[PDB]
This record gives sequence, structure tokens and C-alpha cells, in this order.
Amino acid sequence: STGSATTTPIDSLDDAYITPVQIGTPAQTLNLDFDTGSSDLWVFSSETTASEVDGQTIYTPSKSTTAKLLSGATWSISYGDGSSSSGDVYTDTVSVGGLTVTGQAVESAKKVSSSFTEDSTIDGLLGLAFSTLNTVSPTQQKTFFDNAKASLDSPVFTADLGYHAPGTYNFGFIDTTAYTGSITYTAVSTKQGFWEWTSTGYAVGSGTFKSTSIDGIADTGTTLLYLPATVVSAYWAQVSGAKSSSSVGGYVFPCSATLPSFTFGVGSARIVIPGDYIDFGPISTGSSSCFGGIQSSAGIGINIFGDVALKAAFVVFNGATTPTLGFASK
Ligand SMILES: NCc1ccc(C(F)(F)F)cc1
Repeated sequence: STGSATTTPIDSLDDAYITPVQIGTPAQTLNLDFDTGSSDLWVFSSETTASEVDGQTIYTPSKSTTAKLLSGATWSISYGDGSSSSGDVYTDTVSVGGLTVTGQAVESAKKVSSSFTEDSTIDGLLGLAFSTLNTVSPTQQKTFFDNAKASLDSPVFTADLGYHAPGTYNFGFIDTTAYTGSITYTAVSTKQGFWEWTSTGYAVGSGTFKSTSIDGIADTGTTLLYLPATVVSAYWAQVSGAKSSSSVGGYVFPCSATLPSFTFGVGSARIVIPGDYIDFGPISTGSSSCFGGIQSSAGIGINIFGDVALKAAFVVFNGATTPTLGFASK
């Protein structure tokens, strides 16, 4: 079997992408953020503290005939930006784009951080990293992808994120009309539970390609591209007037500047990120300083190939017994 679902930016800057997901019987449709950097499926629910909910659609397990409380199970998660949420666990039926899994763990948020509360467009997260990162205790739970794997035609899913436009998440097949050229596959390490891979180098604008190994993760749940300080400094040095700002918390640049592209290596292939993808607009309404889409990973401890990078490519998440990541131009 297969599934296919459209994913849509939540705002004009592509800060995140939401995909409709059907939970329960009869279906309750929630807009979830598909996150290849985490492994929990959690949703705002009828159990979320009422002051912590500001316009989100909530999952109501009492109205689902297929929902079963997973007795004793709890979950607690903290993201790399300091966001947090926690609660109890139901199992229910979950469908994405026609692909249905029965008995999927659905983690009902009793408490959510203020970050999620103030984002009315995101009803929850659907984690697509490896199940070793799932936070359910004492019985760790499997991701949606892991539960769907056996019934999928191929154990893959693909991310085709759009630039200021809708895109597609496909499960179980590779749409050969969605990319140009060939797909370049590269090895994945699962040792930290992420889709972790090694980029073969980079180039700034039309400069020479620097061959150098950049270890990092493929993370649809992270907006920006976080790379080592040396790479980020070489990028921003090509933008007139760019500087790292302590009060803003990263590199900013004059909104009047035009940005060079950024190229990253995948084995022998090259993925080019257009300079327009790196513009995240004014740091405040009316400001002439704009925020950069490429920032240093120094404070984070891991390099993150977020949406800025992934939306320049067609990306295959191959969950075969030896997992790989495939990249193609599009
Ligand atoms: N989008 C999920 C996510 C967020 C942060 C991290 C960090 F910071 F731990 F690398 C990993 C994964």
C-alpha cells in the first residue's frame, strides 16, 4: 500500500509545514508538522490545559470508537529550541493520505510549552526519526513510519517541500516525475536515532567547491540550515554588511542585499540552494535588517540540514534494513 499527502507552509516565510492527518473513528483531521528529527506523534487534545490552547484543533479520544488508553504510559519531550510537552498515551487508527495504521500510539498533550500555544496553525507533531528516540515510558512506542513499514510497497518515504508553495510527502513509492536527473544515495548512521549523514562539502555562490566532511541530520522539523561556524562565516562574508548580532541571536544582513546561493555535496552530486531561499525577511516589522537562513551550529552541538536545505531537493528517506538518504535536484 501507499499514501500521499499535501504539505503546506504555515506562513509566508515557510517557518514550518503542516500536513492533514486523520486520527480516530470517525476521522478527526488534525494538521500536523511532519518532523524527521523526532519520534513522537503528539497532538493537542481535550486533555490539554485549557489556557495552553489558542485556536488549535484538538483530538478528543472520547469521541473515537477505536481509541484505547495505553494504561500507565506517559511521555515527556523537550526540543532543541527549548520547547516541551507531555501527557498520556492512547492508541488509535491514524491515516496519512490514504495510508492507514491501526493501533498507532497517539500521545495526548496535557501540557504544552508556550511556543506551541502561540502557533494556532500546528495541531501537533508526527515524528519520523528512528523509534529509539520515542519518549513513551515504560514501553517505548513505534513511529507511524515504523508501524506502516510492513504494509508499504517499499519501506521509503519522500519529502518534496515547496518554496513558498505546497509540497508532498509520499509513503511507500518514489514519484519519478517529481525530480530531474538521478537520485544520489548516501549512507545513514542511526547511532543517535536521527537520519544522520555526511555531506561531502560546500560552495558559496559561484566559488570553488570546498571538499570537507560535514556530519549532520536531515530534519524536516527545523526551519533553518545550521552548519559549523567556519562554513557560516565564509557564506556571510560574501554579503555586504552582514554581521553576527548578539541581540538578534544570529547573522543578519541588509534587506537590500542580494544573497548568493549555497551548494552542498551529496557524494559526488551537488544540491544548489538559491539565495532567495536564505532570506527570512525583516527581524521586525519595518526593519531594514533581515534574518539569515544559514546560521552557526556552534551553540547546538549538531549540524542540521533543515527545511532551507531540504526544500531545494527531492529527498528519499529509505528505511530499508540498511537505511540510506537519497537526494535529487528538482
Ligand atoms: N526537529 C526536531 C529536532 C530539534 C532539535 C534537535 C537537536 F537540537 F537536538 F539537534 C533535534 C531534532
